Amino acid sequence: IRCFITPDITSKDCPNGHVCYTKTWCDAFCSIRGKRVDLGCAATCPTVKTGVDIQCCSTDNCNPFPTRKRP
Amino acid sequence: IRCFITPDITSKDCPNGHVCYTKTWCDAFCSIRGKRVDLGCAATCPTVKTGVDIQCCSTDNCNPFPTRKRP
Amino acid sequence: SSYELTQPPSVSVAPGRTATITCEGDNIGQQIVHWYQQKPGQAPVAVISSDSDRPSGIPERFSGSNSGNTATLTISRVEAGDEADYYCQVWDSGSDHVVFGGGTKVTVLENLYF
Amino acid sequence: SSYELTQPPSVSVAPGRTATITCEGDNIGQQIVHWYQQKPGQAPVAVISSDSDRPSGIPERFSGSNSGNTATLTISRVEAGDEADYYCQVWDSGSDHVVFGGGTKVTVLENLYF
Amino acid sequence: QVQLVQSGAEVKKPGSSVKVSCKASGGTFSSYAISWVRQAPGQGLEWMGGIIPIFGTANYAQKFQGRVTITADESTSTAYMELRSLRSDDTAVYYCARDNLGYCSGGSCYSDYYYYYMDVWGQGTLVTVSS
Amino acid sequence: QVQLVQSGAEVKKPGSSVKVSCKASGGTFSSYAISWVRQAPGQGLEWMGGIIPIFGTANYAQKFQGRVTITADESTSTAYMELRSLRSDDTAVYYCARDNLGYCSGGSCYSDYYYYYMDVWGQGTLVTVSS
Ligand SMILES: [Cl-]
Ligand SMILES: [Cl-]
Ligand SMILES: [Cl-]
Ligand code: NA
Ligand code: NA
Repeated sequence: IRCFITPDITSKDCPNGHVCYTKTWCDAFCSIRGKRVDLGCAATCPTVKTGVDIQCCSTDNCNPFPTRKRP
Repeated sequence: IRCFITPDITSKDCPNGHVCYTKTWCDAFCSIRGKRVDLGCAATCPTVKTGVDIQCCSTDNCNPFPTRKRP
Repeated sequence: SSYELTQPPSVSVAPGRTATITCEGDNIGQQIVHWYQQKPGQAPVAVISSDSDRPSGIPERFSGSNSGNTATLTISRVEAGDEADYYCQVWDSGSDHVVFGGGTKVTVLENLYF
Repeated sequence: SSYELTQPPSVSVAPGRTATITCEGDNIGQQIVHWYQQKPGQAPVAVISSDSDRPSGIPERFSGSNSGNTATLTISRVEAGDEADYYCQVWDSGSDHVVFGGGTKVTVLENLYF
Repeated sequence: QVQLVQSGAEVKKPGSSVKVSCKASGGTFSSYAISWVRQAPGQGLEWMGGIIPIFGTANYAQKFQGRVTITADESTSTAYMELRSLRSDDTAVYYCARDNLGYCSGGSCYSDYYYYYMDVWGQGTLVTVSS
Repeated sequence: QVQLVQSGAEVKKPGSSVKVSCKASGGTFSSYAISWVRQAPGQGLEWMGGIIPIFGTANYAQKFQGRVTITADESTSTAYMELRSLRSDDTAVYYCARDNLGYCSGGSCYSDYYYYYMDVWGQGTLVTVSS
């Protein structure tokens, strides 16, 4: 599967992967810089701890980097 | 000292205190709702954990509730 | 001047199959999308919050996603009782407006096609 | 069009007393204010970040506050070498601009007044 | 669970005004925002506006700004929507609805506003406009 | 520690243009933003603009928008400021300066831009405009 990967924010081929993922959470600068975003590929949807959100998807490049919309 | 206090965001007298404080940190909704803000009074400036910011001041009502400026 | 959400007015789904309801907007993946179920003559009920979370009580066969220009409500193993209108919803912070999609009416057929 | 920061051009301080430098703006308490020191013919140096934090190496006698319509740089027990220009700075997300105040020259007097 | 109870149906002449009440029962009235959402007959949902009582701040849809006022009475845990210069296509069922994400909790409050999903809905109020 | 090394002084005619370079010696050039800040003789600091290479997005002060271009060459860790239609009050020392708050770290990146304080400064480049 092809997925976007942080920190390069480029699409990489993950020949043995099955899902792309988008992990997001707030650090101390979340108000001014938005959520931290971790993009990657995995064989299965990774687990995350409380306060962290994850979305997994199963098509090439389905995890584009989500920028915050600027009012 | 008179200080603003959360969660009512009203001023009250703290006859034993000498500083007002503004304590701010990010929870998981920091990007959309801003930092959480705790206003109170104390006899001395409190200590806070990593990730938490605190500002203390020593004149009446010197800790007004800081809202986020909306572009 | 305000952000717009486009939903198909109607979806037909065979019983037991999967219903896919889309909600499109320019880079809606940057928005947080919520979904409400509303049956005739009743008040709306939230069935998905924050793109993909299920409020307590909502059946697991409801799921949501949001990426790029499309958010999706998926109802798996659909039942007659899931017949209803479904609305997507965002808060558009640039215009300080809550925006609703036009709603999608899900009709559940009596019979499989084949 | 863009957010304005107002600094007094000059401040006089007796040696070992407290220098206070203000930076005023419409509800500047909503902004994150940074402070730079600059000596003649040299590049600027950050001395306060984020209202009140000191970058590593900066002496403790530099402190900052920010509330309401005024942010303040305080230099306690000031020393001759603290004579310099001081600039406040914010990022104005409404106009996508870094804004500098006009700078304040702190002059450390040779003699106490009385 | 908290409940929202609205006033009864109203028949109004074109050009007049209507005021609908929304009484909340329990969980911290000040810290939860309340929105008004209407539904014309057979049509979709449309946000009128809302109010965050702790900040005294109301937000309206541009289509109604200048015609509508939303208020909250903290001493009676009651929200109101008044809609002026009524016309035929203001005929609708009007709901009040609570913002799920409270603005204060555990001694602290959020510092910006953002309307989250709407968890508790009133029963609705039918307003028809006719001569 | 990271260092920013700028190109040398320039003398330019009115109406011409200048291009100043800023070479960042140190690992992570992509993840940190770079600003250009000038100082006219005897005057204060003025931001020209900045660039965030990992997003390929530049931002300019309105006084210079349309007259200035800021770029970053990632293979050479070099940032550039091009300022056109030069006039006499463009005579100044021009600094490049790094935004202290990196955009990526530990496998994740921030999702919005916001210029923080500037921690590393280049030595400055004197640009003089005259005939
Ligand atoms: Cl985790
Ligand atoms: Cl923004
Ligand atoms: Cl910003
Ligand atoms: Na599903
Ligand atoms: Na001090």
